[PDB]
Amino acid sequence: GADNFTLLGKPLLRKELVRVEATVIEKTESWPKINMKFRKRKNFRKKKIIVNPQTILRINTIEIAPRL
Amino acid sequence: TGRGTSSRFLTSVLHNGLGRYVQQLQRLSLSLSRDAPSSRGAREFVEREVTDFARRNPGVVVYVNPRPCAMPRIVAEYLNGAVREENVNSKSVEEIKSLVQKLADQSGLDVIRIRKPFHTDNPSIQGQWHPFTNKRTALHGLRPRELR
Amino acid sequence: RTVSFQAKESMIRRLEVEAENHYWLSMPYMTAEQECGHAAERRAQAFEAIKAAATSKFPKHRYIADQLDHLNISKKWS
Amino acid sequence: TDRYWRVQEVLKHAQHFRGRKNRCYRLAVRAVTRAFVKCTKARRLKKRNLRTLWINRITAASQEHGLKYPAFIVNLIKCQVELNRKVLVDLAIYEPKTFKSLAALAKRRQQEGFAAALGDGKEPEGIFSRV
Amino acid sequence: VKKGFRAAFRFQKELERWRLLRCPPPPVRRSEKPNWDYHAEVQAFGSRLQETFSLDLLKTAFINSCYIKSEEAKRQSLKDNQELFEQGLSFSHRCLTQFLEDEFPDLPAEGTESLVSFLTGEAVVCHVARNLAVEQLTLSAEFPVPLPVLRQTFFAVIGALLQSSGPERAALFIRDFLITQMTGKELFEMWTVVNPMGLLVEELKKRNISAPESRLTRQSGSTTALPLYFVGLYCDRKLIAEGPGETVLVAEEEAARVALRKLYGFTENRRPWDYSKPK
Amino acid sequence: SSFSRAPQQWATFARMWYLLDGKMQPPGKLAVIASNKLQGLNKPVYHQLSDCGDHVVII
Amino acid sequence: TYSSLPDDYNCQVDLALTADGRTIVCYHPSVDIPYEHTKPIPQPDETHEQILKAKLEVRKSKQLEQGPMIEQLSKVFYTTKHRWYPHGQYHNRRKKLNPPRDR
Amino acid sequence: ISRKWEKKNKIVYPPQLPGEPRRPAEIYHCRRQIKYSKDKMWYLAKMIRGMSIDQALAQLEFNDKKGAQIIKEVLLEAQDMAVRDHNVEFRSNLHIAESTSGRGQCLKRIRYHGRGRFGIMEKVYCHYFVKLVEGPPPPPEVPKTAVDHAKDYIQQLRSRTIIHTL
RNA sequence: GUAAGUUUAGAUUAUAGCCAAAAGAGGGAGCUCUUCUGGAACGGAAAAAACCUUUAAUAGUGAAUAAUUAACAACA
Repeated sequence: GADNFTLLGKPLLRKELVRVEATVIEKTESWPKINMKFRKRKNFRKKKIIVNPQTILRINTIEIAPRL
Repeated sequence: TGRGTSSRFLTSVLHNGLGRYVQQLQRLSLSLSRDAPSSRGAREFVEREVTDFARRNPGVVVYVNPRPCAMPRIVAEYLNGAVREENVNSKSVEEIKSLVQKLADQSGLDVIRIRKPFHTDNPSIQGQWHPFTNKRTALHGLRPRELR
Repeated sequence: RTVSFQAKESMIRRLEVEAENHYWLSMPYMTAEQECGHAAERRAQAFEAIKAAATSKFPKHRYIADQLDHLNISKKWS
Repeated sequence: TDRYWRVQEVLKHAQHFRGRKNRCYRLAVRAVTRAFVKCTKARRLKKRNLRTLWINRITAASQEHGLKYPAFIVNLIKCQVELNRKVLVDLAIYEPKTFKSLAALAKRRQQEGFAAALGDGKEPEGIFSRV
Repeated sequence: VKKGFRAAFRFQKELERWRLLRCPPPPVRRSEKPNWDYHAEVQAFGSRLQETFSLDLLKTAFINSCYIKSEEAKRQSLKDNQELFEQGLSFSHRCLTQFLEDEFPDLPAEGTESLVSFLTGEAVVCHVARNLAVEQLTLSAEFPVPLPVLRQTFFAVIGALLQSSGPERAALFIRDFLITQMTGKELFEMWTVVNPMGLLVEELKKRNISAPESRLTRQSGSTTALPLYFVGLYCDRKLIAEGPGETVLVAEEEAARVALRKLYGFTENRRPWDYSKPK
Repeated sequence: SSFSRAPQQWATFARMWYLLDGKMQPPGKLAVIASNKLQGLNKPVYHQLSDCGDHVVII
Repeated sequence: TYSSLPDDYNCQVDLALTADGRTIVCYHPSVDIPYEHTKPIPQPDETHEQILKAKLEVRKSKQLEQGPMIEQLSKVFYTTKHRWYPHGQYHNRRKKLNPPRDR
Repeated sequence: ISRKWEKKNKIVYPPQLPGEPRRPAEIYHCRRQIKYSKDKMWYLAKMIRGMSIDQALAQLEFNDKKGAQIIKEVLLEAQDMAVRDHNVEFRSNLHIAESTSGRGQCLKRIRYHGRGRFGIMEKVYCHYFVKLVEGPPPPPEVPKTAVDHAKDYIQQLRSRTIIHTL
């Protein structure tokens, strides 16, 4: 999108028209998530934690050209 | 648990990657014992992999202090002020190497639930919708039912 | 319980799809005679592997290194 | 000799409870487990609820332009547009001018779609209906 | 009496945890605390920034007048950072002003001064330095380091950096680390503008443009306790800027603010500043 | 666009007043429309907890 | 009149397929309200705070009682009286001291 | 048994620096063993909270409960030490900052009955805690007016942040 | 189409359902039995152990779908 105009892919724009670049900032994981399945006599020790990985990206530049 | 736990929004320390990426970890402290089964993996790590990590990352201050110690411990300090301690009790060389690499990649930012995975300082470009949007005007700005 | 219009259409679609299955099953490419023995070689080979795998159970070997490696637990700084 | 820490483990999760439940280990333990299960169950429904919210906002925005929600989605699909519902809400909120242009495309395709139905298929595909 | 030494030791740790929460220790600088090497940290500090610093000059920049007094007081019972401080502050003012002018040539000199002052404010400098661990590397006789002393070192380090790496590297450092702080900062947030209507007219007469005629474009809930008024400034019967407000005065004031941004090319949709340039 | 934060919030969250004529009009159809306007469902950013309902006047 | 939507309220919409046909381009220049369709500023020559104070007038028995005060507050804001009633200490302390704010 | 209330009177502050306001005096007084119910005594404590030394004493003089007489005696003892030991210049310049009662060690006996029944007899004892701050009682709170309520409500509405949005 | 099966030796545990739906027999309602088939949602039928859609369970602010309490006076 631009100030007064926009471009829509069908379903994607040509690679020449648009180039987008970003940078990786951090590699991290997810804060613990609690999983507990339902069962009779649940007990307190039937617990599992999920700490799946994570990563951070920072947008750097968006480039377009008059290649219509 | 979420009701009983805190949360934050997406944020960056000081826009680290805008100009150049800076490593948050600044100082590493290692305690070892000459004779201890718990430190065996750490003992071998110093022999082989400690040098490689230092060469790979020369900007982090590493302190290695072999001493009579019950449980070897690793302390990591970050630029933002975060300090993290990890026990090396009876951990293998491979486990130690992975942990240090993870510590270097991690930032001092708090690890809690993030409400929004997206942060933008200019969410709107064409203007935020308001009720007057798409409302047709009238000649002379006549309000409804105005006889004039 | 009066039947909803949506339910009737769904049942009709299932019947129509099944009708197409009937047609494509109405033209057997190979006759009965051709089918006989066409896969005999493959089936015989497969069973031989099954028999070999099934009858391969036995107790596992023991190695000196396992006993000797335990002594390494006492390694320390020089 | 560590039974105190076992009680503390339950207590830390039950500090925010109210009444004798928060201070009775018999009751606190039961509540802690129920809370954990409730959070686990909420994970599945939370995603579904968010999708419902996105659809509702799109319908309100679409109706303001005079376009029904099913028509907008179908026309966009016919236009080979693969924007997700969450992004569709985002464009309307922060890009009203773009959304109006998007509405025109859906409306224009709808007009061509109506013409195609009236045409009965004899007529060639419309300029905006070309794939 | 429960027997055992491990259990008794465990309770001692429990007591310590409660004691720490009840009575947090007084803050102390990392320099006094053990396992601190100034030389190693400076080398790591320079390497982390990917910048070349003259160790002697950098130490002088970190050295402060207050720090010397403590050493002299201890001595009774060394080069200041003033020279380096002036270079960084003076150079930064020119360089910071240069950044503002290039993007916004139309913006008046007075506005640039407000922007430069805000970007060079003690709080702004203090926030960057503290988050950069500069406080730990700062040499002073008091902890937490006083802000004016901290600000002196920040520009003093810039002066040392200029000698070590030249203006070009420092300018990129300033752009990468200081100009970044203006992201998300609106013009009037960083510049205090009173009487926008008068200022807007003053600019227009300079451009030989007629003063706009205010009109009420839209109104809602006028007689309610939550009224919304939209006021558009019409110049030569042409709307130049419109702003929302709760009262006509507020709406007119808000509309004037929008025009000032447009006059200086500070539109919200304006092209973002570039940190990409390696040159 | 380019408006200040607080005025933009005020305008977006402002409540509107609507007038309805009931002469020879079925209340049920009017009620359905009235519910949409009263609850604030007529806004693109409608939220359950935003208290975005609007005033409806029926004559 | 190629555009299928009115261009008179929000912005002019110009829809155009690209020559290659791989892209759809929308041009949306904003439209300003006509001068003739706007009202002038009030010609006759008061702060909202004064109006708010006047609305909650103190007339009877000097300061009115809590109930009437709530009713007067409720009438102004078209709210129920139940909303205005205070709450006990237990919940008041529970309120988070430092709520996060983003954008 | 714990006697931390007395230790609060043994706290010694560091010497005040020249740039420091004159520290107001704080006096803690308690009676550990009273043959009185804490619950009944609490009623007296709750009412007197925040009142002046003279006003509380005047009310106690005309009170019918036995506990009230004890409270006045406790108040007088605290006042005497305040001037004697805490360098209080004006006796009248005192107010009741805090007043509360606690449970004390009791005695257990069996309650006989004429028809062969028995009951649980208890001799109740209680503790009483009061903290006195030099100076007049703080001014009373002023209830919020309608205008104040409306302003906060508008402020609260503005403070609202959009939930679950981009 | 597919991968288990037979024999030899040692050895126990389980051996009491529930409801739905078919086939019979007592019977004449409904019941009382005998035989075959199926079931144990976090979806749906209003709440719904027994009916319908559903191969296990993992994180994600994605997507296509299944079942799915509703239905549209008479004379030549």
